[PDB]
Amino acid sequence: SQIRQNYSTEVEAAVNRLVNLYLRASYTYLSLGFYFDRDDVALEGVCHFFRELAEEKREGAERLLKMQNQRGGRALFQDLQKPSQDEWGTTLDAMKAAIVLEKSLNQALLDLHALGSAQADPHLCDFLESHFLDEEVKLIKKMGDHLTNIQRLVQAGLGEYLFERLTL
Amino acid sequence: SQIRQNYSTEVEAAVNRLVNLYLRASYTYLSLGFYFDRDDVALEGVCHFFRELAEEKREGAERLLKMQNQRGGRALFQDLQKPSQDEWGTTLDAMKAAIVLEKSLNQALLDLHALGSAQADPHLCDFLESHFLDEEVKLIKKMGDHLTNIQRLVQAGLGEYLFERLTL
Amino acid sequence: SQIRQNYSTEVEAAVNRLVNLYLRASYTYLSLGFYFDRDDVALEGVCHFFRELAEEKREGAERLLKMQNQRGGRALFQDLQKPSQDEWGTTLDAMKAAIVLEKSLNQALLDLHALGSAQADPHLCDFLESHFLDEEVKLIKKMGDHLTNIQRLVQAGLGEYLFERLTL
Amino acid sequence: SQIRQNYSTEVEAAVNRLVNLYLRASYTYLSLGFYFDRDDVALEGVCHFFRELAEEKREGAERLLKMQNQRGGRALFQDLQKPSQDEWGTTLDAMKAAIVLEKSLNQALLDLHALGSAQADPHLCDFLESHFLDEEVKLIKKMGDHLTNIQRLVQAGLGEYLFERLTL
Amino acid sequence: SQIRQNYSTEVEAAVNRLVNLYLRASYTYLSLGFYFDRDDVALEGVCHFFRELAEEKREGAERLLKMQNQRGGRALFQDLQKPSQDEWGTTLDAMKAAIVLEKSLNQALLDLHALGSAQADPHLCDFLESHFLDEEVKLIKKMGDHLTNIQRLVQAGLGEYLFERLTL
Ligand SMILES: Cc1cccc(C)c1O
Ligand SMILES: Cc1cccc(C)c1O
Ligand SMILES: Cc1cccc(C)c1O
Repeated sequence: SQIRQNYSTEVEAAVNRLVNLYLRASYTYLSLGFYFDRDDVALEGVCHFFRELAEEKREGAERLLKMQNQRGGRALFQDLQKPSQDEWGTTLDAMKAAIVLEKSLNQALLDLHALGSAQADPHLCDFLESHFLDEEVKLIKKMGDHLTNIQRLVQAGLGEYLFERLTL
Repeated sequence: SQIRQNYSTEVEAAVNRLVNLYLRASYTYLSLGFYFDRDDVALEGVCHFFRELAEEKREGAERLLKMQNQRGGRALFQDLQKPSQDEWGTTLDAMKAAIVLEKSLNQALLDLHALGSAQADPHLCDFLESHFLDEEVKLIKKMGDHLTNIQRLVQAGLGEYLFERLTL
Repeated sequence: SQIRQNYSTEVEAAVNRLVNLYLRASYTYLSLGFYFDRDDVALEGVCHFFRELAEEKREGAERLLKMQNQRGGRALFQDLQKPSQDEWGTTLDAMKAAIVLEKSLNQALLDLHALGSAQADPHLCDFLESHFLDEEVKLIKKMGDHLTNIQRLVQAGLGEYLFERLTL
Repeated sequence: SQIRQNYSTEVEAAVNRLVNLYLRASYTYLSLGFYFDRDDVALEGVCHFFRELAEEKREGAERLLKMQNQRGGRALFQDLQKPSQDEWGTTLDAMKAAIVLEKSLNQALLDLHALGSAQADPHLCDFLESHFLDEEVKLIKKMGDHLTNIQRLVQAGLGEYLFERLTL
Repeated sequence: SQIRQNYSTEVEAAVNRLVNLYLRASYTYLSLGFYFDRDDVALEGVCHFFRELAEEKREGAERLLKMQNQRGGRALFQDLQKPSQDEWGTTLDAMKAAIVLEKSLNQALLDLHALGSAQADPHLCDFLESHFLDEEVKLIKKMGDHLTNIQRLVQAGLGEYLFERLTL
């Protein structure tokens, strides 16, 4: 690329993999959202929480793709694997699975940052710090707070209703 | 009728029967509403939910009557049978009875649509699709969601109070 | 499902397949969009045209998923296959590939409509007519108009620039 | 300096050199701008593009000088070498020379960042990341996009006119 | 002091001690607040309640310091002892500890008032009456009300959630 400067092939590849991970996370949250919209589950606040996350994760992938082009890297897409479950159980099960998912994304961001540092690519490092690392820490804190409240509430049915009504 | 065109006697009769079914559904919801306004039941959100449905069902009947005249059919009214119960039990019992009622109305709409298709009466078919079929599907989904939440809540007294306060 | 009425397993399955097709179309347009954002392609109007389509196709998938739940069907997700190309050539090549893609989606909608009619499922039929069939016809007309203008313009470089500047 | 803390003489010197490079880049863009304002060149959008860059590069130098003082370093100025050309040829030639210039500035920023990291000077590192590195990547992407469009357009005279009229 | 009038050394010393007690109370509430912000505690209304009290107690200390200077006394600061606990248990435990703390501050205010009366220092007496005594009585009443509601609620987990959601 005429513009490409200080952008390693290793980082270019890792950014494409991270795009895949973000899109897959978006897909998982799409599945979570619509599961809570089932007439036999029917927790609308929970559905909204996960649909909003689907949107955030898609947006993250697009920001990565924009950056890939800004640096003169080449976007390469792979299949998006279907989410790991078809039914997501209780709000508690779902929030546990969400925190597992976010910790995996966070670890991928930290791995990519370490790669960037090793490659002396400060634009990449700052990009991740400025748009992704703090967002992940904030989101994981919120999920952890939600998990704690869900657990203190679970008369499990009543607790699930009240969390959806009064927190979400 | 000077205006009557492509409007079969079979559809004309079925529309009059459907008017009766809608008015009877309105009457049933009127009874449901005032039952929840009893001082010994006293669930105002539930009363409001059913009174609003009484109004929607009356409006549906009037839309059918307007259409009957637009097509040159002749409105014929029959007795409105009193609702099937004098007392409606718990919110859960009432929501189950509501969903039974709406599924019967939906089935009548689907039967009338099939009749219309068989009679090659596309204005009738579109009329039902445009004003009734989606409204019924949306309403049945909402009732199903409500039933699920009511069931998860039932300390049955506390659950009935909380559903009325926080959902309705 | 407590709410499920007149909703065949065949339609339920076909709706899940159509969701997959819409999401895959969204993914393809995401790839098309970012290809035109490459510094060595650099046709921003073209990038915007396809990114807007990625959004429309995602929205279509979500509308289908909402409907699946409204009817008491169960959303089931499959892998999203990566787009058919990694690089999309000229605007002309890309618009040809877009029209191929939209005609395939349109044909799937028409197949699902025929299935719905065969199953006497008028809510499904109306749903597709009301939210998808006319949108596809309008979009295919616009793409065809664009293809014609692109072809009349191709001094191919100058023509590609002018179409992007003055049409898109 | 009473305030100086963790600020190496090596970084202090490199910041003064970078100030010189930014001012020289401003001067080069001043020359580019006025060349495109010649009555026998007369591409006003091109003139405006480079005059705006002259301003951005001056501003960058002033931000560096402000930082030098904030850290207790001492600004030292050297001669500003005249730009490398007196006449800049076509818009294409000029945009190529601009991208060469920006890549040299970017490399100097990356060298200074590496120096900062080696000297464990995180304020310097963040300063460059926050005000300079992303601005350079964005600008180089825009120039690369412009170069691609210019190249696709070059009936070279007509292409140069159209790029100036419709892009700049 | 040129301005000092009717201001005993005993009151001057007692005001400095009360400043210390108010700052220590602020510190204790800072600790309480951040404990309820832990991801494994996660009661945000409780966190906010105590952080607001940290602010009120700091403000009280500053008002005392302002008064010390207005009277020509000399502010003298001592170490601020760390709060008595590192973890504060349940909301109930925390509210009990808060009421213990406020009763100790109230008693110190009453002791200082008695000292003022004994020293015939009416400005001091009025100062405490006008800015501190009624505020303490109001705050202790509110805490007592909160304690009663917390106790009536403790399904202890559900009760703690509901108090935080609906009272705080
Ligand atoms: C709301 C309502 C209920 C029963 C019968 C009639 C005519 C009506 O308007
Ligand atoms: C989940 C998903 C996959 C591909 C493209 C988009 C826009 C999307 O939301
Ligand atoms: C809010 C607070 C707590 C402890 C110590 C100080 C000085 C303070 O302002």
